[PDB]
Amino acid sequence: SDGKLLSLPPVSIYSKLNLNPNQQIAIDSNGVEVKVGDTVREFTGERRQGTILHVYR
Amino acid sequence: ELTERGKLQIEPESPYFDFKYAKNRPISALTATPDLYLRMIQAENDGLVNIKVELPMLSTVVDHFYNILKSDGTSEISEKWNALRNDAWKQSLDKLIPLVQLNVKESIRRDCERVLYFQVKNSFTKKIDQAPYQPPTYAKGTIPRVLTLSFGEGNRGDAVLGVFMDDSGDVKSQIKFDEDFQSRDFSDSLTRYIKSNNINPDIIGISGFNIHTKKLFDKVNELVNEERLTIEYDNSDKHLIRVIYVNDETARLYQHSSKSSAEYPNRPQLAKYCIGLAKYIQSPLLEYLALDESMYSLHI
Amino acid sequence: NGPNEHPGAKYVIRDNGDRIDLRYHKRAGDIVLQYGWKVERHLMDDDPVLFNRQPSLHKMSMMAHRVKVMPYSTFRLNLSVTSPYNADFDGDEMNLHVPQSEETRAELSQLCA
Amino acid sequence: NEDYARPEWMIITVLPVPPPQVRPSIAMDETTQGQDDLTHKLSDILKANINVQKLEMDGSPQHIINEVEQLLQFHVATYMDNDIAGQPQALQKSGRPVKAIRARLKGKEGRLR
Amino acid sequence: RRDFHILNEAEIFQLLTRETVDSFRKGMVIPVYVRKVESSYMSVSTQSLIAGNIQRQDILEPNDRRDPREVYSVGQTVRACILDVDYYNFKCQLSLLRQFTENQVAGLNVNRNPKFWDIESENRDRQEEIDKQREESRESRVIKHPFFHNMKSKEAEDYLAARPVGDVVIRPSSKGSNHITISWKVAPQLYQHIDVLEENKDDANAI
Amino acid sequence: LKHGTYEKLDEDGLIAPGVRVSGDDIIIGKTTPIPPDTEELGQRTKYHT
DNA sequence: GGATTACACCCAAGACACCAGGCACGAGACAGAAA
RNA sequence: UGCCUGGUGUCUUGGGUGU
DNA sequence: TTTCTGTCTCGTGCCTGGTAATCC
Ligand SMILES: [Mg+2]
Repeated sequence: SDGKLLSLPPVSIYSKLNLNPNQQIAIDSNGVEVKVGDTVREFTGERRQGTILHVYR
Repeated sequence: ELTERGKLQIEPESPYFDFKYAKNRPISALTATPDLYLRMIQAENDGLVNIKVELPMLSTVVDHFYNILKSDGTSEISEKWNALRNDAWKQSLDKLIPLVQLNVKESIRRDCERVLYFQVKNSFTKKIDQAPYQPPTYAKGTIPRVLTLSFGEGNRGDAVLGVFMDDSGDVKSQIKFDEDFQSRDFSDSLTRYIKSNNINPDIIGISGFNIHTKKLFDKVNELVNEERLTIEYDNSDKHLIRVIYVNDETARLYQHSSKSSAEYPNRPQLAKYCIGLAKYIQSPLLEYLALDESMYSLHI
Repeated sequence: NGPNEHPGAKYVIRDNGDRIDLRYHKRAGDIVLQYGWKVERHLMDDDPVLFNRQPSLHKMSMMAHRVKVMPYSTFRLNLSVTSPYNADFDGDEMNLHVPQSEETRAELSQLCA
Repeated sequence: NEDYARPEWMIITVLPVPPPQVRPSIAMDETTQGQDDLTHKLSDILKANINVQKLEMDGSPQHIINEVEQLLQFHVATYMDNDIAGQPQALQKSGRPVKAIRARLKGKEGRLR
Repeated sequence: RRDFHILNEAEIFQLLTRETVDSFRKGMVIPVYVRKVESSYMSVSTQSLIAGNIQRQDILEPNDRRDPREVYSVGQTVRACILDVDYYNFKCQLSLLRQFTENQVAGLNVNRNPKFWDIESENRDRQEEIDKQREESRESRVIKHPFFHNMKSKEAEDYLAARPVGDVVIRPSSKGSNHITISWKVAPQLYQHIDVLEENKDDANAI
Repeated sequence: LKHGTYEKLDEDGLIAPGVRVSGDDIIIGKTTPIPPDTEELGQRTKYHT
């Protein structure tokens, strides 16, 4: 989530974060709910866009 | 200083936002906060920011060295000589400044790295410094018989697994509770397992992956308080068997390690997790040793 | 209106290609349509459809008609077109094919009508 | 053609084994699934190949070698064409002839038509 | 070695919810999920299974007199601000008032002392990015009419110069797509531009 | 399971006469045994057999 | 000798690797034997 | 708060429907 | 007859191979 890259053995990883749709929820700047796979565009900065892969915090 | 990449990428949520516009930060105070300087260096290496070291009294040193070097003549020839000397001195300063800046930067980097190394060493030592749980009416260092109960998640369809290990460190019996943990049947079966089979565990450990485990912990504590399940003491206020939460980084890593699979080829993953919890309670140091390489991935 | 009320729709297809089934959606009223999406609406009046009877001996055995939705369970034809189809109403059956694109709809309405 | 159709390629020295998509298995009932005809024919061909390899290295009566190699030739030939006039067809355990690859492509129900 | 270490309330909370006490405390905004709507309160669930509740004073704005059920329904997640945290019982109270969910922007406690912080640079960058936000795009208008011509004011006047008195040309107006400038030749080398305001427009290019 | 409804079946898995049925409804309930998986790990008897 | 003989559609009903024989693991019963 | 499922043999044969 | 037990019979299990025109 920080933006860095790491290399670790498969054993060292804790576990997959299995999250239900009731847990993986995203809200945009305006407050409209955005779900998995939707396309959003960055409001500022590079103003890039893409499809959501996973939502965390 | 900030590059265009720094001008665009340093967001209010990014960890680099703490020094987006820092200025005139004292060097002597940096050693007390090594992580700030390390993060500044990391941001610099990303092509976002530029770290600059400057002296408020640089002009004072330049003027003093010029006064030492300059001639005292007043003729126009002496004026030309002094001008040539001063210009060469300024060029020498221009050449010299970057090397001194780099040397000072490397010195501060080494100091901060050593400070953070010592800090991490102390944190790890604090993490791994804990003797095994001492049951009452026993001397310190005695290995207690332990019982671990866990169900993992608590979704509809989550049975509670129980694993008991003696002081010898060898698994004695594993049991499944297939009824609901809130039913009277669950409590009765757990009481029968605790009492009838002469298991007599010295401490009971409870752990899980979410907040659902809290209800199990409360239910177990209520059961212990209700049935007066006092510890058996080898031959009189008999003491109750303690029920606590257990830290489970080593257990989580052990449930995925192939060492457990070789040790227990016909056991479920939750059984391996409970065994890891029990071994951690028996001896945290040996469990931390069992991590081998994965210990370096722990949040220290 | 949903997939059970005429006029209605069966699916909503997003730009990425995902299909939203309106039978199993609990929040059909909470769907907003964006430009470029596709709605698999029901067959409506004046939709060109290809109509066919076997054996197809000549090219007048496949002709494009305009849809008119009617009760009861039989296809209905003006009786003048029973000659090219070689059809009568003693039990014959005929095939209907629905175009699925603007290009194909234009071809049917401009060539096979 | 030197590049594309060289005459010695008309003799099979290595056989390509098609993926299971070409020879899918069917679940006859809720428990037992049925291997396809091509799968059984390939199993027979591979058994004959193993038999030839085993016989060659151990001991070589020419009569036995001729018999086994002729069996392998028969299996490979019937795997691709089971209507060779002048010799009996390969039969399944149920008595029906094997559906060779050539039979898949011809007729009204073949691939092309 | 020291005796066995017993986890406390903060450690148990961090172990169970995998959320630190710093990242989950007063004055934080989280996208909680509505689980039950009632007239006097709303029961919501956070991402980390932490059950929350809001008393009726905060689901709806103090000025509004609507009903909680009409505005918010089950499955409609909304932003909420943490007011209190029961770490032992994993219970929290939230507020939907915009004074928390919106005004809380600079939630970091970074010391902005001018001696060690360049406030002027951050402010200047802030108006730079705000002006960038103000920046937009515009395009030309296309209208189909026999007497409509996409010409400038001087271009329209020159086009009407070769024409006798009274001929009329129509061009887009500078006051917006909802306005139309009509240029007609009053006299030789004399032209009048008249602005026409459009109402009930079907489209920008439409009439 | 089939997408139809099983609520019209009796205790013995057979529908009773006099019951109105529609398309895709289940009129005969039959199950075949399957070797259980490793779900006995932590499933409270709620594992598909 | 080889190849091919109209188009489309509906429904129902009967068959689809079986087996036998030689090799292994575990168990148990009824008879041995000391006392 | 207890919470919802789309996945359907094959090969033969026989009797039929419309030309 | 009481008691410890042997050791080979035998239940349960399984591997794996035998076995109708016409026409060119
Ligand atoms: Mg007829």
